[PDB]
Amino acid sequence: GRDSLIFLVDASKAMFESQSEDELTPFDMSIQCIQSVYISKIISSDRDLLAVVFYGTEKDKNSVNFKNIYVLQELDNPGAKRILELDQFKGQQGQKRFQDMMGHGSDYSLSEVLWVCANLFSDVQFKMSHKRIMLFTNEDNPHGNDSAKASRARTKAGDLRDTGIFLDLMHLKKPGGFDISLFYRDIISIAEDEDLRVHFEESSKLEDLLRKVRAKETRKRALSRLKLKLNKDIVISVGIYNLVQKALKPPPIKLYRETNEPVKTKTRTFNTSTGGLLLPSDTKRSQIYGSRQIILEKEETEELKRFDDPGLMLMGFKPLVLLKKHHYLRPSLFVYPEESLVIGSSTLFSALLIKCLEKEVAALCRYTPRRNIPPYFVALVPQEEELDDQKIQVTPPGFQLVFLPFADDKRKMPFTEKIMATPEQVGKMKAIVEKLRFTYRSDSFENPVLQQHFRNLEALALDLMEPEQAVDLTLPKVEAMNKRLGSLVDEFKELVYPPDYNPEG
Amino acid sequence: IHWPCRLTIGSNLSIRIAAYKSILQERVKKTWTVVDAKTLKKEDIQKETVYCEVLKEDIIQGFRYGSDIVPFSKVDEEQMKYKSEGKCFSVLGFCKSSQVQRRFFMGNQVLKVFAARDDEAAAVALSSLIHALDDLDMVAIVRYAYDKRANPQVGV
Amino acid sequence: KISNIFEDVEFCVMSGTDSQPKPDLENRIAEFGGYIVQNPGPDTYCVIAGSENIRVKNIILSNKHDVVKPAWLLECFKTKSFVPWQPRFMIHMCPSTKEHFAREYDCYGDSYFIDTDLNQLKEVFSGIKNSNEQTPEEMASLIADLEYRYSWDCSPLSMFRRHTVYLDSYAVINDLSTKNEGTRLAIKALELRFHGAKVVSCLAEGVSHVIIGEDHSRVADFKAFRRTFKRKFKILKDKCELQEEN
Amino acid sequence: CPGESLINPGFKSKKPAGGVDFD
DNA sequence: CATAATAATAGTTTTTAGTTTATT
DNA sequence: ATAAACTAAAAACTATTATTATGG
Repeated sequence: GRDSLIFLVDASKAMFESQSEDELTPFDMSIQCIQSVYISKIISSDRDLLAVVFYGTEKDKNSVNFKNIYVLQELDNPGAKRILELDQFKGQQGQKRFQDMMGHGSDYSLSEVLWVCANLFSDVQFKMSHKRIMLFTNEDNPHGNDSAKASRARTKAGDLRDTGIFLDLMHLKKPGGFDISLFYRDIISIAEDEDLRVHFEESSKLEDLLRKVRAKETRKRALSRLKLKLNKDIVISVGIYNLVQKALKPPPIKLYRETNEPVKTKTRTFNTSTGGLLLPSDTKRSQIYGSRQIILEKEETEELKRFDDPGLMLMGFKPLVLLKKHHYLRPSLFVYPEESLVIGSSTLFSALLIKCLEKEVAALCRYTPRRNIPPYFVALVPQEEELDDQKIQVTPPGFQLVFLPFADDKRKMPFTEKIMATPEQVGKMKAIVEKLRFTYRSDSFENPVLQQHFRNLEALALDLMEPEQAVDLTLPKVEAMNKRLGSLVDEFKELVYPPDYNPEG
Repeated sequence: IHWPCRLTIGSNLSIRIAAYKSILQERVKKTWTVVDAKTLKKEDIQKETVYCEVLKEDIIQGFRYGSDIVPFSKVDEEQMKYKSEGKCFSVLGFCKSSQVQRRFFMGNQVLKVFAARDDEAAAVALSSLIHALDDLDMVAIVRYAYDKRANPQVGV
Repeated sequence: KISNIFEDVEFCVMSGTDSQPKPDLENRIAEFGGYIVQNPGPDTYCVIAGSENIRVKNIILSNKHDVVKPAWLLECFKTKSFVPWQPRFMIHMCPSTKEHFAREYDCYGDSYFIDTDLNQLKEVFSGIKNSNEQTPEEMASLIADLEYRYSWDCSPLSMFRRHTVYLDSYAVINDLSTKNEGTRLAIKALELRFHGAKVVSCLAEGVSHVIIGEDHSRVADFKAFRRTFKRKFKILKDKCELQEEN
Repeated sequence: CPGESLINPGFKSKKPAGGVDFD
């Protein structure tokens, strides 16, 4: 399903007071957090729905007509209109604009607000993979005053937990600190509770909430529910995944000049010689070799592309040592057993994984993705299950399908004669590399092209005056490298390059 | 082609190099010709993209921003496009050879890198670096940019 | 329509919410029959510039549009007559608009045909860059020449800041370094830069005006260096602290 | 939940991008 | 040759292989 | 001779609808 997240924000003057006016009020900074969340969701999940409500405010807005409870936006895909609506209250005097058009001061029932957000959840006609609600305050004293309403509120919250709603609470700015557990000590749905101090901290996890992460993060689904055939009949359902996948820009949309309507496009194939109109059955494909213009149908081409049925044809076992690094064709894929169609597939898969790990060999297999495709030989490397220090499976157990190139996949290169160098120069390079050595992490970079693309997208979506500029991590720290090295490069250059070498020419 | 370039380490190093496609995807350079089934003529065939009806001068390109649609002219995108530099191939850093896994091998081709054609000192520097990296179990992180319109790349 | 003047000209109202909310401006344009387009067409003569956006910058870079402030178009509205384009709401303009303003004005809003007033002169001047960087004497001579050619010497300020007056601001003249308290030499120097007579307290020949200063004890010096001078001292009287330039 | 992006439930925590860090 | 029926079909999104157009 | 996009993405997750095994 999707994710249901509702940002629940008080309006009872508990967000307008500030420790100092140089620091953001508990209100406006929450607005910035929510807007950042909207942006991140736009980047990540279009199909999710998010809502924002206000309670304790003087007026109200909700179908249940529960007073002092005003929904600002309902469970919907994020929209720039919503974000700018928040922005009009974001920052200084944005809370003043709020007071002017919205106001606050009244009390509420947390039972009542829980009822309202439960109504919001019942409203959506779409399946939610998660039931998240986000509460913004620094204070639990309103219902910390009366025990009856507090008991009713906690009973309602337990009920909503029974419904599967996961309540989460944030530490908000307060001069007297959050001072937790005045009401909220066990009224929080938590999978791992570790907060019991007064927590004068003005934040709990607001840093990443404000952090603009740029990723799509599509939900997991197998790239192919293929069948692994050992010989012809020992077949198991197997799941194939692109454990990594080069992301690309969203395609452009054809819009009108004045109304920006998505333009319905149609490319008819027609006889220009007679001005008539053609049909798919009315044309024939051709390729001319030498004096012969060979004419075919496209279909005939498709069936001459038919070699093997979709599946896996095990071709044998080759030791992992027999693999050349430069023999790479296209990014590898992950292999996982599936019991959906073949039961016992996972037991056999585990047996094979352990055995290939022992004997240190790869199962070379003839692979056909789907019909009308020439099967390819691919090496399946037994991929272990790797768990981090947190025992989180960082590398799943399975197999690594690497594509084995064919004879033509290479290209003849105008090689050059082999030339050696002095071992002193080798030591110079070793020392220089040691100077410029750096620890590698998988997520160490982003595509600056796509980054600035999203930056521009956000700017126009927010109709900004000027876009934020994406930083290019891929740009080297030339000054830092010169600082690290010194004249080692000059020494090696004199060791190698005579004092007439043209750097480029 | 010959792709002459410079391996750039900091600013103090610049070595003329020749890196070509070693392993790559294959496909014929001659594609089909959809001709008529009756006169076997392609010139009689014709496609006609039609926008509704309007011409190509009534249309712009747009982009779906979440729930919202954004007008975005191609001139504006080119102006705001992050533009890198062409034929610049600099080194980004040095990380352990064990740190990297072939599971993250991107692209569809394998590029073998030589030094400049007939540059003895370039070959000497290349061999010295090769031996150093080999003895150190060492792999080099580099930024690849083919031309001005090329996207910058991070590769091993 | 009501004012068909705005019809037949395509307007890219990309931001109007600067004076009126942009939809309201679109309503006014439509009621006047103007063509509203959300993207700048080739026939979009002018673009209404409300709030500032990157799209504004693109429009500026793309020399195809006329940057129109909403206030100027509000003038066109409330007048019920289409105001001609002018360079005080206009930021980025087509070359046709460039030559249009070079014709109707001197590109500053100062016309070549229709006379000036206080307001347009002030606006043209302020639009011209702030211009005070040269030496005081070069511009002093320029002011003097303009006053001679234009009969502008009639200013009450015309006798202590630009040309031909001599004084004693130093205990010894030809000695530009001596300074003694007990008089208003500083005040005399501060005055010598106001009305239009040159700051001179050195032995000079071509100087025509010699004036006894507020340091009247240097009448000895005034007369001693008067022998080196070719001009005599007058009985002294802007023009009345201790002065005779008449 | 530990090791999970609370922004994207069912998705692991997203580290800051970071860059080259010489050793 | 009738009727509380029932369920095997289908139709939405992803992500491969077709291709321009400069690019040397 | 094409290193950006060439051009349309072959594919399941997760949700429904007409079948009839039959009810009579």
